[PDB]
Amino acid sequence: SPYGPEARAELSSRLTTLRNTLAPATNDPRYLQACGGEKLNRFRDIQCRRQTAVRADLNANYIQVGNTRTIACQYPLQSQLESHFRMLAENRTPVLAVLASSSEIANQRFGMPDYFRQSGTYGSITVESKMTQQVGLGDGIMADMYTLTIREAGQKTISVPVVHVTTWPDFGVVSSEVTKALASLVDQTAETKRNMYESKGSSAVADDSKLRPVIHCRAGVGRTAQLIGAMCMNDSRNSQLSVEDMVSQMRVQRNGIMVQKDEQLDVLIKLAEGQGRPLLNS
Ligand code: VO4
Repeated sequence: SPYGPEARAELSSRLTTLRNTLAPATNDPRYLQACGGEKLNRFRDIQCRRQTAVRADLNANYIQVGNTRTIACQYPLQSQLESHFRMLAENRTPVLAVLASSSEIANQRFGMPDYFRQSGTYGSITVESKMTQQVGLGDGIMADMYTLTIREAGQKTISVPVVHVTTWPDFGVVSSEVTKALASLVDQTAETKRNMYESKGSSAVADDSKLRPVIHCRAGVGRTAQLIGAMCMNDSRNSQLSVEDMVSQMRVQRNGIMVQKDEQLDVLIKLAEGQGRPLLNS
């Protein structure tokens, strides 16, 4: 009954009202507007909350779910790549989790540039990519890891760990087990990198807008939100945070579409159930 169909129908009812409420109007002041006609959002109706936006020219948002601080974004457009790399380096990114699949990146129709697996130059920024480990996550899903080295004349050179999930388990107990394994890997990768910065006395440790994990799929609202939900449930600081609370917080801080599909919410419900974590606010 706490996790039964009645409770799930009530949770879905609240979250649907919230999505409808957050739907962008034309020139909505809640949302980042493109200036001059340059494409900002990769999808028209998947917009970027202005007050938590990381950069004026990116579809990317600071997200805090309970105590867990991240950045969720869309897969950068080709025109956004230099700005994207500057965000990653400025943030001192302890891990970048890419949940777009290999076959989606390869599909040129999608306009997803292969920016973390290839070396190249983007304006004055130079990027080197070195593949490191590969970690199985269950049911044949694989994470490819990379060290992404970002160089720019007169800027501190920054190296970003990358966790690339090459295919995705859309639904089921499989998705739930794999998500939990991915959350642990991403959080472990970030802790190792953050520890390095702390051991070198980096001032970035002081700034809570910095050292955040950066997560994106294609739109940054589906697979991305399912991962962020799992990571927040892995944080020992977030006891008694409800699934309602955590999805509502994601939606107010990025857009109403966070947790896009019923199958993604149901993974989050199952993880909460395994923890005895409440679904609803009382
Ligand atoms: O690349 V996602 O369509 O599951 O926001």
